Amino acid sequence: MKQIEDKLEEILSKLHHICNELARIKKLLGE
Amino acid sequence: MKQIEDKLEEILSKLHHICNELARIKKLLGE
Amino acid sequence: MKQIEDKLEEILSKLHHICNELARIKKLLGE
Amino acid sequence: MKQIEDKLEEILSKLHHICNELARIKKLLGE
Repeated sequence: MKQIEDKLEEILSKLHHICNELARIKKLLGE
Repeated sequence: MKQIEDKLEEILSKLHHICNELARIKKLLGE
Repeated sequence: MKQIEDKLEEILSKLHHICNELARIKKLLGE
Repeated sequence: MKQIEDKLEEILSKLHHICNELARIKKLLGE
């Protein structure tokens, strides 16, 4: 269960790179 | 194209909301 | 904790609409 | 544009992998 709670944070971090990346996509699509 | 952008903006907003959801399950479990 | 385990599934389902939607975007970007 | 598509394909593959990650935390907790 700190097993769980720390995978959950790794998932968080990856979800944030993802959001960074859709936003950058969105920025290109826009130029 | 304004419609691809609008979707991307809306995907991001559903991401961010899942990110909040998840950080809170992280909260809980750390209890 | 079935509280937790069922939010986790709602999150799953939303992550799947998301993937459906990036793929459809990707399909438009491609025509 | 082939590069937007390639990214989108790669975001989706990181999603799908988070989806698997999460369904398994769901597994665990249902124990």
